[PDB]
Amino acid sequence: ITGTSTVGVGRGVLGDQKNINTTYSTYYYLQDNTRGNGIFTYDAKYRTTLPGSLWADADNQFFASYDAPAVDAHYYAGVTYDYYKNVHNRLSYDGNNAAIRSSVHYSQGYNNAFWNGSQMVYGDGDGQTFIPLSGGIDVVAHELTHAVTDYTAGLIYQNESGAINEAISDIFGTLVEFYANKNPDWEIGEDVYTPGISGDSLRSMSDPAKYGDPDHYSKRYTGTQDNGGVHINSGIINKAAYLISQGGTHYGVSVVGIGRDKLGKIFYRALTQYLTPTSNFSQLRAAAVQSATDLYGSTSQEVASVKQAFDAVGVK
Amino acid sequence: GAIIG
Ligand SMILES: [Ca+2]
Ligand SMILES: [Ca+2]
Ligand SMILES: [Ca+2]
Repeated sequence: ITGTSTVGVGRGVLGDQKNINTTYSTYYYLQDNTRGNGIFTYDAKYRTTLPGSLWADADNQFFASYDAPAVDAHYYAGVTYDYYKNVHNRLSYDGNNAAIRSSVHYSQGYNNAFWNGSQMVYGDGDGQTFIPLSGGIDVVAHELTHAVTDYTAGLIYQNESGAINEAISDIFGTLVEFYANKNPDWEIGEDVYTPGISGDSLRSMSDPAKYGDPDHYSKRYTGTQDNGGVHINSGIINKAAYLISQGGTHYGVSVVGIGRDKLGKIFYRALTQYLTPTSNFSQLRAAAVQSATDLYGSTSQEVASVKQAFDAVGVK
Repeated sequence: GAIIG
């Protein structure tokens, strides 16, 4: 909408107060004009029609329980925009400052969140498996990263290419979580998953097997569920990324860690310069080796560590 | 369906 840029204040899903960029024209809207062509947050009103209504508020204060998922969807989309711009010189998900749209209160008791090819969509959860999913910065950044993938490698969402697609989203979701630097970890979704259970998460990148996911290519799933295991076999790539960054010994193979920043540079270059819609795990290894070679040199520790990490998870 | 299957 046309209006003047304003700054509201509210509370997110976890009860934390934050400022949000709004737009004033009769109402105060969740429309942040400070980033690209805008960040716009919508109310789906417990229905499944999308996007719903641009979020309107009478007083620029967002402290109601109903407001909390919208506050966090809007704010964390801003953090994710800032990460891609400041760290990777990428302007929004298309590289041309495309408007970022999100809808909250999708359906009733909906235990998921997703990028749909056009926008972000967040369920509220049923209060037992999930609380409103926009409360997790890694969740927001994971799903926005699918938009980056759509405009770059275009990894088809099935089998090995789909597991790479998922892992790329977990990797950058985690790197955005570290960028914001509030309780960062190598787990996925811990801030919104199972409010009654402490210390768990949806997936672990440091130890995928904690939640039944494979940490070695010899344990890959080859059935048809989950689009051929895209959220299962992602553990193999997530573990390799964790090893590249943090180092460790895994199935007797030692990896020299190179840190999160270099992990992000290597995988961002692989995603935007080398991966294709049909890339498999072996081709990801080659893309990561080439990306590290471009950035650090063929004789570098960075290249050696990429090879060690893929060796450790059984991907040649 | 995307954060989880
Ligand atoms: Ca965390
Ligand atoms: Ca996390
Ligand atoms: Ca929990």
